[PDB]
Amino acid sequence: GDRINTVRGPITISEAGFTLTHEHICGSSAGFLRAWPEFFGSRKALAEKAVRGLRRARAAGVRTIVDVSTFDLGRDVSLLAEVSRAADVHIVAATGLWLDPPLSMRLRSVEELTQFFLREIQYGIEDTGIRAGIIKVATTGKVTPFQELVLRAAARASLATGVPVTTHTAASQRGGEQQAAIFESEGLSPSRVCIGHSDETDDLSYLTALAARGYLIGLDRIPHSAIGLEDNASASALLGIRSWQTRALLIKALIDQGYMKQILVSNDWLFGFSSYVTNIMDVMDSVNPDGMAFIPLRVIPFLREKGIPQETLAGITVTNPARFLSPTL
Amino acid sequence: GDRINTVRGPITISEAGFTLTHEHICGSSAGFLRAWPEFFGSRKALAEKAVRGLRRARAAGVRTIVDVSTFDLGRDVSLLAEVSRAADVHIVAATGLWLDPPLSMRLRSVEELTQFFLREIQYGIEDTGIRAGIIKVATTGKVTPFQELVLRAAARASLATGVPVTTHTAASQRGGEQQAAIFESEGLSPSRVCIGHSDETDDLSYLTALAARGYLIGLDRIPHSAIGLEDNASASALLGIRSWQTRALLIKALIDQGYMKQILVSNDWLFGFSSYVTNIMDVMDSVNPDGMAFIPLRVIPFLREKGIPQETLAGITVTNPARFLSPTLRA
Ligand SMILES: C[As](C)(=O)[O-]
Ligand SMILES: C[As](C)(=O)[O-]
Ligand SMILES: [Zn+2]
Ligand SMILES: [Zn+2]
Ligand SMILES: [Zn+2]
Ligand SMILES: [Zn+2]
Repeated sequence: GDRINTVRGPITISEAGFTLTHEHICGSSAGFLRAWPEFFGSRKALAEKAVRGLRRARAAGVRTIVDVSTFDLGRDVSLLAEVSRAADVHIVAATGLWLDPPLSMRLRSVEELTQFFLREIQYGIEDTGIRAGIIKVATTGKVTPFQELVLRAAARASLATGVPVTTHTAASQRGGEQQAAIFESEGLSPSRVCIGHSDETDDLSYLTALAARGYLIGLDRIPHSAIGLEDNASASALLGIRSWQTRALLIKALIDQGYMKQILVSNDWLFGFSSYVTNIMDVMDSVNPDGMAFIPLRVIPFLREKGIPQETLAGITVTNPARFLSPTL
Repeated sequence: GDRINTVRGPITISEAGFTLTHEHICGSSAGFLRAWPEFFGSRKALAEKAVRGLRRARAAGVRTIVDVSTFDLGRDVSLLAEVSRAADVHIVAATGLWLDPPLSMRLRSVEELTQFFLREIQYGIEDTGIRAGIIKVATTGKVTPFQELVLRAAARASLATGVPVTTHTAASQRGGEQQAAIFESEGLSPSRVCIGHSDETDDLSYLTALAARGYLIGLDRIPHSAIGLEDNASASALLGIRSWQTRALLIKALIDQGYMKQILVSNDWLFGFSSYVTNIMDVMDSVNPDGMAFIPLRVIPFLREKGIPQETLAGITVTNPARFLSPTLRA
C-alpha cells in the first residue's frame, strides 16, 4: 500500500527517490537470453554492461528504474535481481504482455490472462518469488481483439491489486485514446495508468486531453533520435528523426499547460536488444553514450535552463513516480 | 556414425531399440512452462503424467523417443531429462525452429540461425550441457522467406554435425517438395531428411516420389485421425476425418513399393499442450487413450494382420530410426 515490489523485495515509497519509469535491462524474447546468451556476447558480459550503466545512472542521481520488460520481451527477473543488487539501484519488475505474445499466450482468454498477471503480482515471477510492481501492455494504433483482452486483463489485475498499468502506444496514431476507452469500460481509474511513448508525437491537444482526464503521460523516449543516421534505414525507423530537444520541449509544454503532476519521464533505454536488427545496440550507444543517465545529465539541466523550477523537476522525477507506483485501490 | 546424444548423455546405436521418431513431452512456447506452470496444473503434475505415459509406451516395447519440440515449442530439456530418468526411456532432444518463432529469432540471418542450431547440437541447450540429436523445422504453404532461412540453417548445421533434419509439412499441399528443393540446393543428402506429417494425405505418388529420391517419410500422425468430432470447432484442423487404419495402410503401400527402409512411424503425441485452445489435451486423450502407445499397441498389430512380417516391422521401428539418428556425412 505504502510499499512497492522490487526485485530485491518490498521497499517504502520514500526509498524510491529519483525514478525512471520506463526502462529495460534487456529487450529480448521469452526464453531467448537463456537459450542463446552468446547473442549478447555472454550473460556475464550483459550483466556487467547493465551494472556499469546502472551505476553511472546512480552516480547521476537515479535511485529506481522500472523495467517494463514483459514475459514476451524476454524479461529475466533473475538477471534484474543480479544487476540491481550489484548496482544497488532499485528495479521494479513488470507483468503484462507486449507486442510479441507466443501462441501459448495469444490463445488465452481474458480470464486466463487475468490469472497470469495476478500470479506474477501476487505470487511471484516463475519460481523466483519476485513480484511484479507494474503491468505493462502494448497495442498497435487500432487495438486488435487479442490486445483488447490483454488491456481488460490488465485493468482487472490492477483493480484487484492496486498496481498500475503502463502502455506502449503509437502516439502518431493517438493510440492512448483507444486504450483509455477500454480501461475506463472496466472501471479502472486513469490515475492508475501511464500512456507511454507519448513523446513520439507533437500533438499537444492529444496529450493535454489525456492529462486532463487524470492519465499519466509517459514522455519516455527522449534520447531516441537517428539525426545524423538518415543513411541507416533500420535505425531511422526505430529512433525517428525528431531531436531529443524536440521531445524534451513536450515536458515543458505540459508543465506550461498546468499538468506537471501527470508527467513521467524516462529514456526507454536498454543494455541488450535482440528483438530488433543485429548490432542495433552499437548504433544506439553511439547516439546516446549517456544511456539511462541521459535524463538527469542532459534533460534536467535543459529544462532548468528553460526556466522550469527545481521543485517542479523534483516533483516530476520523484513525486509523480511515487504516486504512480504506490499500490492504490 | 556411432553415438546418439540423449538428454541423459550419449548412447550407442544398439541401445536405442524401438524408437518413436516424432513425439513431444509438452507442446508449448518458449519460457511458458516456467512462467506459468499452473496452466498444466503444476510442473510436478505434468512431469508425473509424462512419466506414466512413457512407462506405458515402454511396457509396449518403446525404448527411445525423439522429442521434436524446438525452442519455440517451449522445449524444456531439464523436464525431458527428469522424465527420461524416471521412465527409463531414452529421449533425444531437438534444435531448430517450428512455426512460432519470436522476434529475436524472426529477425536473424541464415548465418545467425546456423550458429544457434550449432550451439544446441555442439555445445548444449541453455546451460544444461544437453546436446540436441536432431534438427526440427517447419513450413507452411510454399515456404515463407523466413522459413527458407530456417531450412537452409538447418541444412548447414546438419552438414557440419551429421545430425539429421526432420520436418513439419502440410502434406495436403505437397509441402515436402519445396522443402526437398531447398535442402538439395544446400547439398544436403536426402538420407539425412525426414519429411514429416506425411500420413495426412492420400496422395501416394507424392510420398513414393520422395522416398524414391531417398527421403525418409514420416508417417507420424496416425492416431490424430479422430472420427466423431465434427461438432468441435477445433478438432478437425488438429485432428482428422479419416480413420487411423486408412493412414496405417500408407505404411503397407510404401513397403509394397519397396521403400520399407524409407519409413519412420510415430504418434506425434504429447502430455501437455498450451499452444492451442484450452482443454485440448482432454479432447486428445479421450480420442486416443493409448497416447504414445498407439503405434506399438494398435498400428503394429494391424500391419501384422495385413501380412507385414516381423522382420519388416522391426526394420521400420528399430533399424530405420537408428540409421537416421546416427550422425553421418557419408550419404
Ligand atoms: C521494447 As520498446 C522499443 O517497445 O520500448
Ligand atoms: C507441435 As505439432 C501439432 O506441429 O506436431
Ligand atoms: Zn514500447
Ligand atoms: Zn520500452
Ligand atoms: Zn508438426
Ligand atoms: Zn509434432
